Parts: sequence; C-alpha cells; structure tokens
Amino acid sequence: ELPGVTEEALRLKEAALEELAAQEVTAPLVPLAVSAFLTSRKKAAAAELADWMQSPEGQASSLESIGRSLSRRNHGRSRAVVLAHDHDEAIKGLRAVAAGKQAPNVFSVDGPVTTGPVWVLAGFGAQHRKMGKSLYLRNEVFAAWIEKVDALVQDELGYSVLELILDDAQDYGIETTQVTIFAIQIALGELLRHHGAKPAAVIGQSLGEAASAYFAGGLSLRDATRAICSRSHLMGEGEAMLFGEYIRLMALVEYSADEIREVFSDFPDLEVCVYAAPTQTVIGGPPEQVDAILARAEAEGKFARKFATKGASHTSQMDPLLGELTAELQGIKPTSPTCGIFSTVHEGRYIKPGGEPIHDVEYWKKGLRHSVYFTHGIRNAVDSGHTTFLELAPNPVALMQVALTTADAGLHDAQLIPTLARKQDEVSSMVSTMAQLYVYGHDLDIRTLFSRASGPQDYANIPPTRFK
Ligand SMILES: OC[C@H]1O[C@@](CO)(O[C@H]2O[C@H](CO)[C@@H](O)[C@H](O)[C@H]2O)[C@@H](O)[C@@H]1O
Ligand SMILES: OC[C@H]1O[C@@](CO)(O[C@H]2O[C@H](CO)[C@@H](O)[C@H](O)[C@H]2O)[C@@H](O)[C@@H]1O
Ligand SMILES: OC[C@H]1O[C@@](CO)(O[C@H]2O[C@H](CO)[C@@H](O)[C@H](O)[C@H]2O)[C@@H](O)[C@@H]1O
Ligand SMILES: *S(O)(O)Oc1ccc(OCc2ccc(NC(C)=O)cc2)cc1
Repeated sequence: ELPGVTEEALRLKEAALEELAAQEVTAPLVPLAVSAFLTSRKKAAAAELADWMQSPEGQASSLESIGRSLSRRNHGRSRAVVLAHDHDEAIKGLRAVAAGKQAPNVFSVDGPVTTGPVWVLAGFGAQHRKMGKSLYLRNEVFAAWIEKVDALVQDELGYSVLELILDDAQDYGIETTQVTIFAIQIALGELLRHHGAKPAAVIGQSLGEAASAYFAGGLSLRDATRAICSRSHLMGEGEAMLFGEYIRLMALVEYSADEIREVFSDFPDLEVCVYAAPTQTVIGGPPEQVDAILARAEAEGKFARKFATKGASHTSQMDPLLGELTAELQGIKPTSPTCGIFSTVHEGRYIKPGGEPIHDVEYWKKGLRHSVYFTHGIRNAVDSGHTTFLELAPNPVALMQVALTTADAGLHDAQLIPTLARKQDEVSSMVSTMAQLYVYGHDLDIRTLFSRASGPQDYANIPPTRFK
C-alpha cells in the first residue's frame, strides 16, 4: 500500500475549493466540429449551422447541446473546429470557416495529417507558482493521475508534490520543479489518453526524459518516477552546496553548433548543455568564461541570457553525482518501447516501436551528464515526415524551440499544439489541445469532450439529433 493523500493536502484542497466556489463562473470553451468529404461542402455546412444558430431556436439552445449533437455526426476528411464561449463567438468562427478565413479560435484543414503526433516532454523554465492547481481541482481524471504520482514521490523522497501544487504560499526550486512538472506531464498525457489520444513518437528534453520514457512504454510509472526522483534531489542538493570557484553558470546564447565549435577555442572550460534550436545553444562553465561569451554575443548582436542556477547540468560538473545516481536506480526494468523515440540523449537518433530497451541505468547517467541533442531530434522527426508536435507542459516553452527547427528544415506549416500555459484557463487549454488533435485527424474521440446526455435538452435540434 502506497502512501495516501496527506492530511495537509486535504486541508489545502478544501480551502482551494471554497476559494473556487466563491469565484464568478466563467463560460466554458465549447468545441463545435463540422466536416465533409469536400471542403466546399464543409464550408456550406458551417454557413448553415451559423444561420441556424442565429435563429430564435438556435439562440435558445446551449452551446454544449450544439457541440454534443455535432460530435455525433460522421467525421469526414475535411474538418474544422470553432472554439466558442457564446453564440456570437460561435457564429463569427463559423462564418470564417465558411469564408475560408483564419481566426484565432478556428482550426480548419482540407484533410488529415499523414503521420501521427510527436509528444514533446521538456520542462525547464516552464514552471510557475500555481501550475496544475486549477486543472487538479476541476478535472477528476487529471486529479487521479496527479495523486498517483504524488503517492509514488512520497514513497521515494518523503514529501508531497500535491501539497506544493495546492499551497499558493509555496514555490518551486531545482528539485521540486522537476518532480512536480513530471507529475503534471504524466497527468496531462494520461488525460489525453483517456480521450482516445496516443503519441506516434516521443522526444524528451533533460527533466522531461523520464516522462518520455513512461509514455513510450520504456519504463513503468514506478521506474520513471525513480528516474526523475533520483536526478532531482541529487541536482538540488549538489547545487545548493556550490560557492566561489565551484559555481558553474548556464546560459542561452544565439550561436549554432558550428559557431560554438569556433567560439569555444577562446573559452577552454565551456561545455554544451543543450542544442536547443539551429541557432540557439545552452552552454555552461566557469562564471568568468560564461560572462565573456555573453559579452561576445551582445557585441555581435546575438541574444544571450543567463539562467538562475549555480550549477551546470549536462556538463562534467555532474560527474560527482553519477555514482549515487547509479546506486539509487539499481533494479529498474527497461522495456521494449511501444511507440517511437527520438532520443536526445543518444544524439537525436530514432528508436522504432518494438526495438531493444534503451532506458537502463547508464541511459539516465548519460542523460544527466552529457549534452541534449534537442534540435537534432526534432530535425530527424521532420525529416521522417512528422508535422504535429504536441507539448505536455505547464507552459509551452519548448514549442518555441521546435518552431525554429521546423522552419529551418523547410516545414513552414507544422502543427504546434500546446497544453497548459500561465494565465490561461487550464480546462479551456485542454479543450483546445484535443480539438486540434481532432481537426488534423489524429486519434481522439471527440464524443468524449461532452458528458453523456441525460435528456433531450442535451441535444440541439439539428442533424443527427433532430426531434421527430
Ligand atoms: O485559499 C484562500 C484563503 O485560504 C486561507 C485560509 O482561509 O489560506 C489557505 O490557502 C492558502 C493558499 O493556498 C494557503 O497558503 C494556506 O495554508 C491555507 O490555509 C487564507 O489565508 C487565504 O486567503
Ligand atoms: O587554468 C588556467 C586557464 O584557464 C583560464 C581560462 O580563461 O581560466 C579559468 O581557470 C582558473 C583556474 O586556474 C579559474 O580561476 C577561472 O575562473 C577560469 O575561468 C585561464 O586562467 C587559463 O587559460
Ligand atoms: O476519421 C477517423 C479518425 O478521426 C478521429 C479524430 O481525428 O476520430 C473521429 O472519428 C471517429 C469515427 O470514425 C469518432 O468515433 C470520433 O468521435 C471522432 O473524433 C480519430 O480518432 C479517428 O481515427
Ligand atoms: S535538466 O534537468 O532539465 O537541465 C536543463 C537546464 C536548462 C535547459 O535549457 C533548455 C532551454 C530551456 C528554456 C529556454 N527558454 C526560456 C526559459 O525562456 C531555452 C532553452 C535544459 C535542461
């Protein structure tokens, strides 16, 4: 028997629900799907729906009942979704679909994407104080998976991530950022799976690698949790003890791998942490050298930004942690992947579903110690026909990096699908995510975005649920 939800988590939850119950109710975001074999007919159906929605009978029908009725139609090759809070927004969106015009809350394509989605599991720099809290309180599938990870992390490290999520007075550090984002990644992905979705492949970046291993069927949930827990506390404890000459900084610079090779001849202790994008690289090393490369970049009109850490992951500074990381991971059981993996640990190379296991102890050591070939993984995915990249995160930081690589590789219309974001309603964000999966033809049962009807008022008087 794993540990249950702590008394403190329950106390915090109760206070959070009381705060929620006293807030003004916001209109939900409802997905309205239309489709046909031909785009011309799709546009006609959008126009007919808009005209009906303008009528007195249409105006008296809830958006939810309209959306539910639309979800039970046949879903053709040419698809569109209008995301709306009220009838005016719905009608404007539908008019744009009918006219072939773009609009912020409208997705419309002539046919399905050819290859399945790549799930992107990153995390660094995505965290914020209240991440995951709103969705935890309002979505029971998400909540159940958060609690499952919370129990496992309690067992491994002896504290509750759910307490961190629910207590607005608490914020995240090097350790707790990692385990909490991992929990959110697991819960987001399983929420998606609950609605019929699945990755065709995964790609990880540094803390995200552990979640990527789980979704690729390479480790059980328990063993993926061991992978993130081990690196998280070692990193956090190691970094807190660094002072003076032991400090190693990390910084994003606008230099490519090829530029780095030349630039580094002047800085003998700098190392590459992350190849993030074609012209963006995260570097690490002694403060004086990091400051000098930043100064060189600014003098050449290139972007450069220092991260808030006294330690550099993915450098030789990790060497003293590796023996303990080894000991703590003894007994994990790497399994044969059930989807593709672009391994940014193994220089961005692809591993097919059903291939040999990769996620052994040496994998986690190499992962922590050596560079992250992120841009290389994305490029390999683009070169093998992938166009949809879906990021599981509290904020879509990595998607910006993906967009740079996709554009550089000649793909100018990638489907870049975020999940959560700070300052965005978390329930609405997930509606949008799943609507996009539907529009592009990826696995997703749009019927499950609506609760089961309990009466005729839960349908609208349109096909296929006209009242006789
Ligand atoms: O939740 C808002 C409201 O609750 C109080 C208690 O009435 O504090 C609870 O919520 C805080 C935010 O998560 C916690 O830090 C605190 O521990 C908890 O008691 C109020 O102080 C707050 O305004
Ligand atoms: O080790 C000398 C060698 O490294 C340089 C490179 O800029 O400096 C670094 O090494 C020093 C230790 O000897 C540190 O004090 C310093 O922080 C670090 O950048 C030069 O001193 C020389 O070429
Ligand atoms: O075209 C089938 C294809 O569409 C998806 C969504 O992209 O599912 C839709 O079509 C199903 C009927 O074929 C419905 O059951 C479902 O509700 C709807 O989303 C994919 O999941 C499916 O492979
Ligand atoms: S691992 O354990 O997560 O260590 C690590 C530190 C830093 C990394 O940088 C990738 C990155 C992240 C964010 C941004 N942009 C922001 C914060 O705005 C650029 C590059 C990766 C791994």
